[PDB]
Amino acid sequence: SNEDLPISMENPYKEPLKKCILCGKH
Amino acid sequence: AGSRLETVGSIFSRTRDLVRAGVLKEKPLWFDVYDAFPPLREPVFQRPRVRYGKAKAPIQDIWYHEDRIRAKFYSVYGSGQRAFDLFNPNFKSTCQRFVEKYTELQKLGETDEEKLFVETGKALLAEGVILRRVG
Amino acid sequence: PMKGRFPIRRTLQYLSQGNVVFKDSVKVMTVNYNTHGELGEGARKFVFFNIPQIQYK
Amino acid sequence: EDFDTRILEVRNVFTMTAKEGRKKSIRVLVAVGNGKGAAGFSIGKATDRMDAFRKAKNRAVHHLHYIERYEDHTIFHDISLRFKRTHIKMKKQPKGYGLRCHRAIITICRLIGIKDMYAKVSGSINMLSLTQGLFRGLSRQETHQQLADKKGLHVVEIREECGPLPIVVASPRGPLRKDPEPEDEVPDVKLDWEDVKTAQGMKRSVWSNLKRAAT
Amino acid sequence: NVESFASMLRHSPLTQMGPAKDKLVIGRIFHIVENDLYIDFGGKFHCVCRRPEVDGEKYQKGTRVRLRLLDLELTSRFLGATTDTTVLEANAVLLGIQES
Amino acid sequence: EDSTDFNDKILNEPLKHSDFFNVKELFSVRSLFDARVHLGHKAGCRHRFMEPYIFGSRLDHDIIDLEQTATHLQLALNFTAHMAYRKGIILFISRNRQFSYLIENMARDCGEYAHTRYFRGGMLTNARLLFGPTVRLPDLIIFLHTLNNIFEPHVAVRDAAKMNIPTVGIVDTNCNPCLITYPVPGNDDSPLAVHLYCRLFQTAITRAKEKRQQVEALYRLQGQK
Ligand code: FES
Ligand SMILES: [Mg+2]
Repeated sequence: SNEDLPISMENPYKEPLKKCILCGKH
Repeated sequence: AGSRLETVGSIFSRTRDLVRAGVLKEKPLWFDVYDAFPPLREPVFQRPRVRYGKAKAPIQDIWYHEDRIRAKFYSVYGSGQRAFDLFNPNFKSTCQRFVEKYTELQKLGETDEEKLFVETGKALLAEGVILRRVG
Repeated sequence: PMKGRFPIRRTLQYLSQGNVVFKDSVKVMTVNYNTHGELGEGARKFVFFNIPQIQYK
Repeated sequence: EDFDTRILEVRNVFTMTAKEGRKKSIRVLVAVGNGKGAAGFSIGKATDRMDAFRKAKNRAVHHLHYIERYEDHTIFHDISLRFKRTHIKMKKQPKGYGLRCHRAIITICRLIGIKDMYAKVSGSINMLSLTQGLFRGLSRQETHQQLADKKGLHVVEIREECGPLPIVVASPRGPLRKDPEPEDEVPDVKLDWEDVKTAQGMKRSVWSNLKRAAT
Repeated sequence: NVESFASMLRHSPLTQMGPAKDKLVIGRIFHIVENDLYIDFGGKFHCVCRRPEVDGEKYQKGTRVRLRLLDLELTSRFLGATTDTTVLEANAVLLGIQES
Repeated sequence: EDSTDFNDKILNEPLKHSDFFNVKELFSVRSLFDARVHLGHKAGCRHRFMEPYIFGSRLDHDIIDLEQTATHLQLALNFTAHMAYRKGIILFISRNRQFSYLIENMARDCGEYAHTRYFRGGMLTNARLLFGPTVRLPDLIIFLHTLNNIFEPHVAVRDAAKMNIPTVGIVDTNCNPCLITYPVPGNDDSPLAVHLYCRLFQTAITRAKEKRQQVEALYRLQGQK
């Protein structure tokens, strides 16, 4: 159809979720 | 004796009907123009409702294939120290210059992503572009 | 309003619209049907819509 | 001059004031109409009754509804609606049936120009909710031309007096569909137990179908 | 061969900019009230920046300046609100003047 | 005898043409795009009745579909031009104080009327009391901003409908267009968008008034001879 139309996808600029200072530590 | 029931129909329907009933002796100055060139939607009052349960708005997020290249470029090299000029309709930023070279090399048959990204930076450095990695 | 879906089924006019009047030989009619499955859909509607008309006649 | 005004309710309302104590005012409901589909209603408030009459009737002509009439004598189809707690069920009727409706509905129907209709009011019988519900129901009815245009099919009227003759009452102005309307073997429409109880001869009321003066 | 809206939007600098947070843009002072500078930078809403203490007199109507964008429109939904409250202005930090 | 010919050659002839005033030459999707007309508010401010006119959301910022704006703007300008041709009273209304001065000047220059100030209760629905029994109300109300300064619909939108006055209105993504006769989805905030709208309506109105004089003058010269 048309090449310049928007395409469906997930936010590429989405920032990673923030983590607590103890995330992943026992 | 125009009706003031603005929530019952539209000014056109209320005016047309009262003209038929003989309540309005003369048609208003705008009626003939509306009839010849009506709006796309008839202006009828509607009450806005909040959505509930699983109802969602049909508005989609606007994304482009190059947005993936822009997200990586900003992560690797950050925002360029050059300032955006959003007044110039043909402005090209360092990111856009990177995207255009990245697109050109992809059309040359290269398909790897991590390799297609490193070769693009070298091409710009050869052209004199300043690419200071953030980290 | 009348309770239930398709309240038309609970009217004398609807029940008298059955066209199946069994011969005197017929004494018992058993209906074996399945609650789910696309191939048993007609039998479910038969139980839902027409068994009342058959029994009425 | 073409409009007639009718009173529907005159009420003495009272508010309490600091100095004067129990204060008396008049609340009036009036309906206006020209007998040709244009009709409206308005509330009037004043300390004196004649001032309430003036305010109500003069205001109502600025809030007129247009009501479509089938053959200029009845409604286009049965109307069943609820306005707040007042239920109004109206039935389209043939000529000569007269207005067999709540006395207030009779008054309003004469202002609109409806000659033949049955109506039953159930639930709260409040004059203002009855009047406001009545005008809502009558304003929101689909005409035969609107039905034909919406579905792109002919609207064919069958009369037992005229036998099997098909009478086209409305045809779509735009293109005419070629696909017949689907014939659902059994309609999933909600029925009123009162209508079903009556059609089955089970509704036994000493007050129904009583002889009354021409309305 | 008339350009479509979808094409204009794809190739617009505002679209190509991506997220606005921490993006350097060039603005223009169009209105001044005391020491409050109203600066347009190509977006829907202007930003309001206080006159810098150093070289304050250099900032005049028409002066082009460098900004670091934070938000194109300041909006937030507060307790009990059905829609977001908007102040109808962008959030940006005035860095200095742009010179050639 | 002569009136039927007058109304037929002057009042009914323009109504037989799709664009009698050639208002499509006044704007283009590119001209609207350069004026930032496509820029809407953030998604959190979106009004439900504006979803049909929204192209999408670009990073939580709604984009107005200029393909629709172009068609809606064509109708609004065409209607506005025809009402000016018929010598209708056109009233511009907006509470956006950034553009009050601009809008008041645009009205005076085109020979029309502007109301950009606080709107007092009953200017339209109680005009005879406020102005006099013979006061003539506007035949067309053009809203360059449909919201008041507390982000609610301007009271004149409802009151214009009550008085059966057609309304042209720029409707942003946070506006309610249900009662606006000829709504035009477009950015109402950016000075470039607002200035464009004023140029377009000013030009449409000025052209239509000049056309009315041309047609009348020709109709008279031919009448004598
Ligand atoms: S954020 Fe706390 S465990 Fe991951
Ligand atoms: Mg806006």
